[PDB]
Amino acid sequence: AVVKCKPTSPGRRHVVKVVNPELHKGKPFAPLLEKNSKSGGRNNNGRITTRHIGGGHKQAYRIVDFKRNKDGIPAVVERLEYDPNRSANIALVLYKDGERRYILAPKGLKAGDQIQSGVDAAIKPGNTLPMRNIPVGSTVHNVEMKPGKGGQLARSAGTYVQIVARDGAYVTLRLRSGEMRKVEADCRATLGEVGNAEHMLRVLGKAGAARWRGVRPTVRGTAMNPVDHPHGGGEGRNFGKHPVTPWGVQTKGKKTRSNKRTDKFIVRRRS
Amino acid sequence: MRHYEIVFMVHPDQSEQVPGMIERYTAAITGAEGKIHRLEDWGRRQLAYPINKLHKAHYVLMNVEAPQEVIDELETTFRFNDAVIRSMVMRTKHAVTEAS
Amino acid sequence: SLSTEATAKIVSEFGRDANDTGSTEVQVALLTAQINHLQGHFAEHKKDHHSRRGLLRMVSQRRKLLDYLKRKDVARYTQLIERLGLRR
Amino acid sequence: IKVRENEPFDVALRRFKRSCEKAGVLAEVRRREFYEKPTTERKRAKASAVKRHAKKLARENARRT
Amino acid sequence: RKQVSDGVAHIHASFNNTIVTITDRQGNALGWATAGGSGFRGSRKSTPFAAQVAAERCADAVKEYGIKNLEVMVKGPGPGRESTIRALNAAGFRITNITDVTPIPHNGCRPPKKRR
Amino acid sequence: FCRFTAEGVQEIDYKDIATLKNYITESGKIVPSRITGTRAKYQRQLARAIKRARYLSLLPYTDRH
RNA sequence: GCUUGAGUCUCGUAGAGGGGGGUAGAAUUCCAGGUGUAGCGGUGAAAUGCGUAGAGAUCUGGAGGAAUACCGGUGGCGAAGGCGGCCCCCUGGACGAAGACUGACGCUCAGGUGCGAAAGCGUGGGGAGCAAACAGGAUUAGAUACCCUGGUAGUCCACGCCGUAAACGAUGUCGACUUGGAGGUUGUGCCCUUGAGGCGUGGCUUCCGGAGCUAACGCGUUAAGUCGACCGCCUGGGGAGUA
RNA sequence: AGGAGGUAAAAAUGUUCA
Repeated sequence: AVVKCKPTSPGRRHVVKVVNPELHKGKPFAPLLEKNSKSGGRNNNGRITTRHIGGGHKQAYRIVDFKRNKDGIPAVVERLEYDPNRSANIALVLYKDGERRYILAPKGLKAGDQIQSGVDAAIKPGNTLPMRNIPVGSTVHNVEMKPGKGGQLARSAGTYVQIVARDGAYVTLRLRSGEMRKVEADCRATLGEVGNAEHMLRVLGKAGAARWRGVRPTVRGTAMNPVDHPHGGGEGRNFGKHPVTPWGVQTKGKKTRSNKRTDKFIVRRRS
Repeated sequence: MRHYEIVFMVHPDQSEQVPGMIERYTAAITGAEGKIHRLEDWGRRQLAYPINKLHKAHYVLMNVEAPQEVIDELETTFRFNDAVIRSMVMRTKHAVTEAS
Repeated sequence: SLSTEATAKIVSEFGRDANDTGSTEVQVALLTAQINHLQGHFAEHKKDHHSRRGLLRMVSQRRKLLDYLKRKDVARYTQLIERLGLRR
Repeated sequence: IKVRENEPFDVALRRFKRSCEKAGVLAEVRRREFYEKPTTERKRAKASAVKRHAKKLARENARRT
Repeated sequence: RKQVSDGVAHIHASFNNTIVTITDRQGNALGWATAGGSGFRGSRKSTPFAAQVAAERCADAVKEYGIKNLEVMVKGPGPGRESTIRALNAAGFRITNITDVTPIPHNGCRPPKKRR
Repeated sequence: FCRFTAEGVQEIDYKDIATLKNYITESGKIVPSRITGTRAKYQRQLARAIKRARYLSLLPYTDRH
């Protein structure tokens, strides 16, 4: 739910917290954890390739199972955990044979709900099965793009894809962006939308709130000098140029889609 | 318990496999104390208009008397089965055992 | 909704016999059973204003009957209220 | 809707057209939504109709025709 | 050429025009003629007489296909609709059956409010 | 001018398309009670049945298939 | 204490009463392809616009959103606002039937609380059609209007807000009594279903009218008639339902 | 007797008093 804080301090005045009074409060499951050192947007050469990235709170990576290999084995949701690396909540699931795994948390999911995967599985939020056994018009998420790849599309909080056609060996999916793309029907998918759909209603309120998410100050081009940004210059706020990136490429309306090998899979482009 | 008169048209091709469906459903129903009334199979008659193409569908009437938790699984099986086409259920009004 | 068998208990529970159902104690007990039953219908849905008017109608009907019972014989009233868990 | 007669017609005689819809409702969804005027022309429709039959049972004055 | 035998005449008679289109049984168009194509511009365009010449100019221009008999499926209110089927029958074509396919919705969309 | 089950008590059935087709015009439209002389009560049961029969495609939504 | 006030229980009846989740067909727009060819569209006329990059028309398939033809009627239900394709689930109220039961718990009700068309507002979606604003084309003395081509918010969905309408039978609520006629709609009892019924007994409702009432118009057993109970409100027009 | 289809672009103003 959303709770607008009381303005007892500037910075706490505009904060809107998305609280979930049912997430596990204790420490996460140790076996399914591994360190995750930050980069600061720097690569092999040590140069800052992507800007506005750095600082932030330390966060441990939780090995979330997207592949969903366990078939013919029923599992029960143990508890709902918090995942700092993701936008959505993750659910700690316990299998019938004693194996615990973290999976993305679908919408209607409480601790105690039973789910399973495989071609055998039924139609219920949380079940994973190949898209050729799913009824046309269904709402799925965490969709694989290649058989056994893992699950690329619709895995952010409150997102989902929709099957619009199943012509032959190819399932036509309408992505969240409003783009229809063909995917082989043997790729697995999980039924339902992704949880923590209130994520969008969250308002940070403080400049520091963005700092611990790992974001850094974004300086505008107009504020810089000609040698720093194609915009720059100006003795008293002058623009007169054409909106470009810091590298001269025209932004604000110029397409950069150039794959050509994946153009075969795209039916209707995003608009 | 309430009375229902569940009807469902089924694919012509799977018409040769329709008896398997009729007894499979009643198994789950009577397993849940669902006493039945009719089983008026009308056969594969001509349709009025094209229903997702392929005219002359196969009609099957059931007229079941079971509680609500029994039929709800049944409707979900109808949604997720490309054999059955356009199925509908109705209220009681004292289930009958006639009228062909 | 409280069908015939559900109400069959309450009339024989608060009345002198299965025939006497018009008694004030029997009525208030009946309305209370209906109200608590309807809390689930209004737990969710939250927008059924037309039926809520029906609910609030029997809520006041209970209050009108409770005040009558208190003014007529406070003894039975003091027995009734703790038996149903009400009266703030 | 589909008049044929098959062999000895030589003419239209499609009376069904003036008898079903093909003019009334088509020249009704032609324009104007109203959303409420139907109701006032609903009541005015029989207001005129009931006053015609009231005087149909009261036309016996004399009129000397 | 291809020489077709049977066809169907589509008569789209609306309030302003009465575009006539003769197609084959499968739906593929062969030839067509309009009231506004044979001159008749303005007020005379929305006239049953203009529908007459629309049928005449569509009676020919399909000679290379040689249609013996055809059906008529009229559409829309229009001022023609019945005067155009007359000129098409008196032209020399065998009318088997006449049908009406006026597209009336079941309260699909909100029609205009125009015309005050 | 003619009546129905008002005297010969019985219920309308959506399955009985033998008699249901007698109450609708061949163009797939329900005929008004002012012409069939049907009792208002049964007309409602009739209409509910016609709509149910159309869903089960035992009756045409329109004759133009 | 009693029962004609009021309420409860048993069995049924009709119903766009309300909330939630699915579903169907016609139609409009759009998208792709085939056939095919100079117009199409629009109007009082015309132009903008669309079209030889091949539209419109026509045929097949697909994608969507909204509204539910016929039924449908001065019909029904709801406190009012208002509510209609179909289906299921949760659920309110009214009415009739023959009895039992409680025993004045009743009526009204300042303040208070709730619900409350449309437009409008906030957050997130959706967006076919329609369409403020806006644009162009016309008309015109002028036309930032009427008309035409387009078109954003909006209209639709979820959750909150606003609390206003000629929110109108312009008629406050409850109860009692006071000649009739013609219909609709929804139960039931009795007699022979002796044949599309007949005579009564209730609910609701439409129209016409007597006494009476009213300034008149008209209302007229759902009264604006004859009385009683309570509440709200008015005190010349404008200023002003404004400061 | 019972229901439908069709029938007007544009035309501003008139001193106060009797």
